[PDB]
Amino acid sequence: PWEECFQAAVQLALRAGQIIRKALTDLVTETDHLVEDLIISELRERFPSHRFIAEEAKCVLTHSPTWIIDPIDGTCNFVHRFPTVAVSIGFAVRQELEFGVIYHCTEERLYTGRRGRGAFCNGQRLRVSGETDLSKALVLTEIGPKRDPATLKLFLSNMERLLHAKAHGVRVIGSSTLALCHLASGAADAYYQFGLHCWDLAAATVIIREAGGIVIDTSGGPLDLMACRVVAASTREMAMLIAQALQTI
Amino acid sequence: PWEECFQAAVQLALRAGQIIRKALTSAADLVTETDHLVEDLIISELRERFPSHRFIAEEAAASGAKCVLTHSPTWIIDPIDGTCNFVHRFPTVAVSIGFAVRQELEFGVIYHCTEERLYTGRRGRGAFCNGQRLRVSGETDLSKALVLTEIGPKRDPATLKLFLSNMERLLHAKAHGVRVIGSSTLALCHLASGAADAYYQFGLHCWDLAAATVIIREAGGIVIDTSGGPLDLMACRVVAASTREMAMLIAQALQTIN
Repeated sequence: PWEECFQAAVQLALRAGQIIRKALTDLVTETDHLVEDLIISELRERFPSHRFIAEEAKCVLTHSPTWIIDPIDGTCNFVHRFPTVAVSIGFAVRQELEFGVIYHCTEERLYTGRRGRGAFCNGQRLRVSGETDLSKALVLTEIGPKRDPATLKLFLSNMERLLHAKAHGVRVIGSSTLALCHLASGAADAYYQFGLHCWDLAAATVIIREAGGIVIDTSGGPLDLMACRVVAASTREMAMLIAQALQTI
Repeated sequence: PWEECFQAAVQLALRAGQIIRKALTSAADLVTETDHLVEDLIISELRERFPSHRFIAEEAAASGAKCVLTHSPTWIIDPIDGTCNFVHRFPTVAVSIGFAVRQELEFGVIYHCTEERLYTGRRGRGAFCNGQRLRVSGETDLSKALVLTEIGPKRDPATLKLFLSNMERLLHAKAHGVRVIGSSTLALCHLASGAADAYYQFGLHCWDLAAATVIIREAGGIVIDTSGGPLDLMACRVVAASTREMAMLIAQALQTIN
């Protein structure tokens, strides 16, 4: 539940970070297998008692020390060579998130956060924007990798309401973890999405909160990992305003 | 005309890239300052070195309506593309300098400020990025298509419901993905590099697509009008794919303002 395993996450984040980096050079998904295997394998060895949740009834979090990982977030980008793919390694214990280590492979940024001990990216300490005016917010969001008839109106409509509140703008970059990190750094003021598995927000959650940001459920309430839905923002006013326009549908 | 001018294009994209990159370290106060500095820094030097050249920029168009490309040597400029990103320190802003002659796009030069990516294109001389020669993906199935689009700066049921409908139409086809990064120039350089397959937008100033057009073309891709016909700088709209099929498949999806 601390340091010894946190430094384990950083290097592993780095090793995998190095593995897909020179590999990013339609199923190169073997890279997914090489980086996960390599990470879950070295962590299972060094910490046998620990549990593991990751893109293997899914995000059932116990109270025992567990690891939530995403071998390579931004796989659709990776395919097309579109520079935005990360590695997420989140760590829980007592059924709460302890720390997070996201890694931007291309641009080489090591976003990391730890419960109580602040958030950081390659040295510089992170701190969210603090925006509260929806009309000044840069909102990031993703689209379910799953494409079926009506799971659409939740994208086009959500985007619709949010878009009229006078959002200064809207992004979609093909990577929830990285989008979440833009939130922690301050480059964005909010994020929302339906359909992101927990291994995408476990790491990013400790990071954002350790930078002053908040992470709740799409419905104004608290974050629920088993939900596959989240709404994080710079401030509470912002966050609530987001869950507002947001349609639980 | 072409050598002295192109190298001038580079020097300035760069210098400006430089003065902007530093700036990314308050309100929308400073962006406007930088936009004016960069703009005045770029324009005043070219007008001095080439006192006969014409300009298609944001700060000329004061003439009401604009983007009228004559036959004389003209510079299409965008001192800062991605100013909203600039405001929020979202790492995606560019400087763009296009050059036309005989009413044709001669060379493009777009600089990715933060990522230090310097894109250039020259009629018949190939497209590049930091030395690396560029080439489009050549993907042809809208189902494996990574598509890019941007929403204009304006917000009104008009230009809004349109964006959504087009988005809907594009998602209606099995488009493998959609990206919106807050930069049409950079969105376009990705199409030219192979990192994306298509792009489309209604309401984009012509200075945001002059340089970018030479580049996508010189890389192997095609840039056409939203209706599927020939590109029209006066239309403020576009479709750009890696293949003519991809291109028509996009225009096929969307239609126009009404």
